[PDB]
Amino acid sequence: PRLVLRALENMVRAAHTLAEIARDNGNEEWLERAARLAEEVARRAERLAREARKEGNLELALKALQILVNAAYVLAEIARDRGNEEELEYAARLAEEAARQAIEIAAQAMEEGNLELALKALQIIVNAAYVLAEIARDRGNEELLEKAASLAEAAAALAEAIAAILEGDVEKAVRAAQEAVKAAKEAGDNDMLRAVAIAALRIAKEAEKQGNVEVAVKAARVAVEAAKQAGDNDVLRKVAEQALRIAKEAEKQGNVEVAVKAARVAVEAAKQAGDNDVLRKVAEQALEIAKKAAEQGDVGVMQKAMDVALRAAGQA
Amino acid sequence: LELALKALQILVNAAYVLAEIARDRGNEELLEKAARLAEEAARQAERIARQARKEGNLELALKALQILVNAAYVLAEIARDRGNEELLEYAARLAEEAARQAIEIWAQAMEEGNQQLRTKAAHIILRAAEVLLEIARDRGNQELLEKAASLVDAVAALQQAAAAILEGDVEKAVRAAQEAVKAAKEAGDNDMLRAVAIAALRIAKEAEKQGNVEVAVKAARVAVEAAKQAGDNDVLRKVAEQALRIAKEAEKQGNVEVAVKAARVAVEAAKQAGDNDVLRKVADQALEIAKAALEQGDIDVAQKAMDVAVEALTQA
Amino acid sequence: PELFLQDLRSLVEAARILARLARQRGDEHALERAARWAEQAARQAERLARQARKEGNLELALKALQILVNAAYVLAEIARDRGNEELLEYAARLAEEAARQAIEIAAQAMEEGNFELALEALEIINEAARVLARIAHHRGNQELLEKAASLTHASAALSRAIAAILEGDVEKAVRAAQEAVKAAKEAGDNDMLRAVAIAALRIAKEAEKQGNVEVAVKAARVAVEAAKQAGDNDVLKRVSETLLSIAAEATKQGNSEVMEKAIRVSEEAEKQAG
Repeated sequence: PRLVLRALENMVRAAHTLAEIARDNGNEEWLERAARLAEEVARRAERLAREARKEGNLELALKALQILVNAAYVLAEIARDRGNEEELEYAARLAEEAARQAIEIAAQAMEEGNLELALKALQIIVNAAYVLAEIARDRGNEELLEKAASLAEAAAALAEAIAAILEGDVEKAVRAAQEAVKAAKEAGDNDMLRAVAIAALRIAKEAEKQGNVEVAVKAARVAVEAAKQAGDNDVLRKVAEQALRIAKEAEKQGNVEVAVKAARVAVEAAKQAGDNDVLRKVAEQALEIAKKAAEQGDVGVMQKAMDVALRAAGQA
Repeated sequence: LELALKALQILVNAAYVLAEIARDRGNEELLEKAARLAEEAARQAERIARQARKEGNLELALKALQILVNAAYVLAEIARDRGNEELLEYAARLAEEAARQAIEIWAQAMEEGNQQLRTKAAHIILRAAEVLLEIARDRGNQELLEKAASLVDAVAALQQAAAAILEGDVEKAVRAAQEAVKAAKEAGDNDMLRAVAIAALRIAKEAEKQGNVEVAVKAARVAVEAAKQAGDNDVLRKVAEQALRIAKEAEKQGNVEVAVKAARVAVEAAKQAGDNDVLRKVADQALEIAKAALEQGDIDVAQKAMDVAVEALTQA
Repeated sequence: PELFLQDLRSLVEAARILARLARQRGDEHALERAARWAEQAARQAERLARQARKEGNLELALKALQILVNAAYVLAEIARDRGNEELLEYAARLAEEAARQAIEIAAQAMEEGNFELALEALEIINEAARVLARIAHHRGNQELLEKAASLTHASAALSRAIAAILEGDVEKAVRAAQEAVKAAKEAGDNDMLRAVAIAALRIAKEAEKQGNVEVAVKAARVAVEAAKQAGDNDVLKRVSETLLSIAAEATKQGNSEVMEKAIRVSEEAEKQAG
C-alpha cells in the first residue's frame, strides 16, 4: 500500500517538474512523456481506488483521490498550454468520476459518523473542484465553472457545518447547510446532493442527543430539500426513520406542535418513496401524535395532527 | 477541538478558490459572500484562540494562530483586488492582535523550554509578516511594512539565539542579541521586548555554569535595556534574583569588576521596579561587593560598589 | 537535534521574506544580510549532512538534505535578481553535490531493499533538479536543463520500478528497468547507473524468489548493461555471482537453455570485471 501511493505521488512530482522545465524551453517530447506518465498514473490510480473501495481503507482511498487530483492538475497544465480540448475532456471525465467516488466515500464516512474522513473527503472534493474550475475558465464552459464552484462551496459549507456540529450551535450548522443545499442545487448534481442529504442525516442523528427537536425538524427540512432531487428510496427511508425518531422525542417532550411538524416533514419525504410499510408506520405514529395532542387538550394541534395523519394515510 | 481546527484549516482553501472563480467571472455577489465567510472564519477561530489562554494547551493555541494567519490571506487577496482599504486594515489589525497573542506562546515556550512550540510560533510570525507583505505589496504603505521588516529581522536573531542557548556559545548568542535589541528599540517592540528579555536571563543561568560571567553581564546590559524600554514590572523580580546570583558567583570568581557592572545593572533595574524588599536585598549585597573590592584592594571598585549601595538604599 | 532542522528552515523562510521586503525597499544591504542569514544555515547544514553519513540515521540525513534544496531555492531567488554568478556557482556546486550524496544514500538503501528510504531519497533527487533548472533558466546553458531533467527522468523510472516490485509484477518491473536504463543513457551519470544496477540486482532477487528465472535473466541483462556502461567492477562481480544463482535456480527448474544463457551473461559480467 504505502509505497505505491508514495511512488505515484512522487511520479506526479516528477511529471510536474518535467512540464515545468519543458515550458522554459519548448521541449515537446518532455511534455509528451509527462502527459503519458500522468495518464498512466491516473489509469493505475483509478484501479487502485476501486480496489481500495473493496479493501475498506477509506484513508488510502481518499489519498489516492488526492493523487488523482494532483495528476489532473499536471494533465490540465500540459493540455491548456498545448491548447487541446480532448486532453481537458479526459481530465474532466476523470475528475467527475473521482468526484462520484469521493461522494460515495463521504456518504459512508458521514453515515458512520467519522467526521475526520468526512472532512478529508470534502477537502478532496474542494481540491478536485479547483482543478475543474481552472480547466473550465480556459476551456470556455461557464456551466462547468458552476459545477466546480458549487462542488467546492458545498464541500466547504458541509465542513463549516461539521465545525458547527462540534461547537454545538445546531441552528448555525443548519444555516450553513441551507446555503449548502442551495449552492449544490444551483448546479443541480444529484450525487453531491446525496452526500448533502447524508450530511443532513448526520446533523439530525446528532440533534437526537441534544433534544432540540425544533432545530432537528429544520435539519430534516434541509434533508428533504436535497433528497427530493436525488430520489433514492433507501436515503428517503433513512430520512423518514429520523423524522419518526424526532416526532417520537417531540411526543416525549410534550411538544406536540413540533411533533406534528416533524410528521409533516416525514410524510413529505415518504410520499416521494411510496413505500407502503413506511407510509403505514408513519400514519400509525401520526395517529399516536393525534392521541397525544388530544391528551394535552391542544384542539387545533390535534386537528392538524388529524390532517397530517390523514394525508399520510392518503398515500397508502 | 482537533476536528473543528482541521475544518477551519480546510475552509480557507475553498474560500480562496471561490474568490478566484468569482473574480474570473466578475461575480461581486460571490466576492462579497466570500469576504463575509472569510471574516466569519476569523470570528469563529478567535473563540478557540482566547479560550486556550485559560485552558493552557499552547499546541492548540498555535494551531488557532496558524488558522488565523492562513485565513487572513483570503481577506487580503479579495480586498486588494477590490481596492477595499477597510478590509485591508481589518486584516492588518487582526494580524497585529494575533501577534499580541503569539508572544504568549513564544515567551512561555522559551521560558519553560518547551521549544517544540517556539519553532511553530516563529514560523507563524514569519507567515504573519508575509501576510502583512502581501496586504501591503501593491498599496505601498511603508508604515505597515515597518512592522513586517522589524519582526522578521528580530525573528532571525531570536531564532539564532534560541539555538545558541542549546549550543553554549554565549558570544554567538550576544552577537545575535546586539542586533535584536537594536531592532526592538527602533520599532517599539511593545510586549516583544519580553521575548528578547527572557532569553538573556535563560542565557545567564547557563553562562554561570560556563563561568563567563563577563559575557553574561554583556547579555544583562541588554536585559536591562529591554526591561527599561518596556516597563516589564514583576519580571524585574526575576532579573534581580539572577543579578544577585551572578554577583555571588563573581565574588567566588573574585571578579569584583564584573560584579560591580552586574550591580550597576541591577540597581538601574531595581530603580524602575520600586520593589522595596528587592532594593533592600540589592543594598545588602552592594556592601558585600564593596567589601570584596576592599579585600582585593580595588578601592575604585569598592567606591563604585558603595556608590551603588547608596544609589539603591536612597530609594528606601 | 530535532529542532535544528525546524529552526534552519525558519532561517531559510526569514531570508526569503526579508528579500521580498528588501526588493520593495531596493535594499542591497538587506540582500547582503539575507544572503548571510541563508549562508550561515547552508554551511552548517552541509556539515550536518556530511556528518550524518557516519551516524547512519538516513531519515535525519535526507531530512537535512531538504534544507539544502530549499536553501538553494532561496539563494537562487536572491542571486537571479542580484546579478552575482559566484553565489549561483556556490549554490550549483552545493546542489550537485547534495544530489550526488543523495544518490549515495539511495544506493545504500536500495541494496538493503529499504524502498521506503529509497523513495524518500529519490524524492530529494526529483526536487533538487527543479532548483538547478530555475538557476539554468537565468544562466542560459540548456545543457544544465537537459542534465536536471534527465536526473529526474531516471529517478522517476526508479520510483516506478519500486512500485512494480511492491505490486509484485517482475515483468512490469523489468519493463520499467528497460525504461530506466534508457533514461540513464540520456542522463550520462555513472552514480545514477549504479543506483539502476543496484535496483536491477534487487529485481533479479525478486524474480528468483518468484522462480521466474527467465525474467531474472532480463533483469540481470539490464543490470550488466548499466554496470558495463558505468564501469563499476564490484557491481560486475555481484552481478556475475547473481547470474550463477539464476543458473542454479534454472537448473532446479530443469531449464538447460536458460541456465546456459545465465552462464554466458555471468561470463560477460566476469569478462567486463577483469
